[PDB]
Amino acid sequence: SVEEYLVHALQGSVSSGQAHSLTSLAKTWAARGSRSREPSPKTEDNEGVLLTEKLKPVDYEYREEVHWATHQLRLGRGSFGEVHRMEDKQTGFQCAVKKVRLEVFRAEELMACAGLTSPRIVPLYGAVREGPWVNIFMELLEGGSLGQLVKEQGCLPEDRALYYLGQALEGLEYLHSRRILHGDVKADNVLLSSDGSHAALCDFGHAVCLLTGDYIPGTETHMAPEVVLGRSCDAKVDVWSSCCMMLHMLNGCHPWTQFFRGPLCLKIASEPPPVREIPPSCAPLTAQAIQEGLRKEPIHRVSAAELGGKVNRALQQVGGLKSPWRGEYKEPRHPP
Ligand SMILES: COc1cc(C(=O)NC2CCOCC2)ccc1Nc1nccc(-c2cnc3c(c2)[C@@](C)(CO)CN3)n1
Repeated sequence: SVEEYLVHALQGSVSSGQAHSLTSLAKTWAARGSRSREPSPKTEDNEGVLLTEKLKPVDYEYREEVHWATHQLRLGRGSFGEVHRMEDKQTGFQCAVKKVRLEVFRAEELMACAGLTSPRIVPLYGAVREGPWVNIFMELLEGGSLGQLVKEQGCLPEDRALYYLGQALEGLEYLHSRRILHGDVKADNVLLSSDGSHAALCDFGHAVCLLTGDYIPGTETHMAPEVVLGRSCDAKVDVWSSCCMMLHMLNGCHPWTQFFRGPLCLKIASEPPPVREIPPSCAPLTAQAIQEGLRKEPIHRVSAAELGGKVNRALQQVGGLKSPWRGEYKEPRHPP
């Protein structure tokens, strides 16, 4: 009766509003893309909610080509849609737009980040639907992804690795305390500011709003053992995946991939945690932090807050962030 009337009032219109309005409407989109395809009307449905004065609807409409447009080439591929730079034609403000087909759209894409006030989570500017297309609007982060920095740099020095992992665990701590599982923590889903000083989580395509059995695992190399074994999953899956991302930043390669072929699910269930992939040259507190994040039993695995403390303390132990922003190529680990 509360959500039922809110969505009835919001449907068929683009409005300026709050997170709860967008979130409520997003659930009806997730359900629509489950239904069988219908014949399209003359004028497409246009509905949704903009959360910033930077993106202004015009007579309750916000349509691509008319009110805003993408310019230049794509920022990349998210789990469920391509991402572009866009500009509101009225206000001139630029942002990022992810374009998701309705039949692959999960409301958790917006529920996980709508109205969250963390510097470690990419701000959501709103989302608008044009018939079978959901446009998700977010703050533009000029530095690109951590995943792209690792490809370009080969791998990162320990202090830079620790610094970004630290900022990611602050993000994960904020989410976990609000019963949100990210579900795809990897370097590709961390974005950097232009000076490389700020990191923020993006792409909540795999998010669940909580223990659960509905978790769609992302990248097989970053999956926690409890996921593979088809067991109950909590926030700890994100802690495991964050330490897989750490191994990736230090080594320049995903864990497992340089030692095993075929589907890795079996190997992740059967093998010891990939603690052997920890560089011998790493500081003791660094190795201890990754070891406690890569415990196979989730109950014994440290929390995002706990790993965050250890990682902050590991960064102090190596002298803090000294390494330069976009330094010289560092050769990734060779296969054996
Ligand atoms: C200038 O800004 C950006 C530049 C670049 C960039 O240089 N790309 C080059 C890299 C080399 O190949 C060609 C393209 C990337 C992101 C930017 N900013 C940005 N800002 C907000 C959100 C998002 C975003 C949201 N959800 C995402 C992603 C990104 C994915 C695709 C990131 O992997 C995954 N899901 N991204």
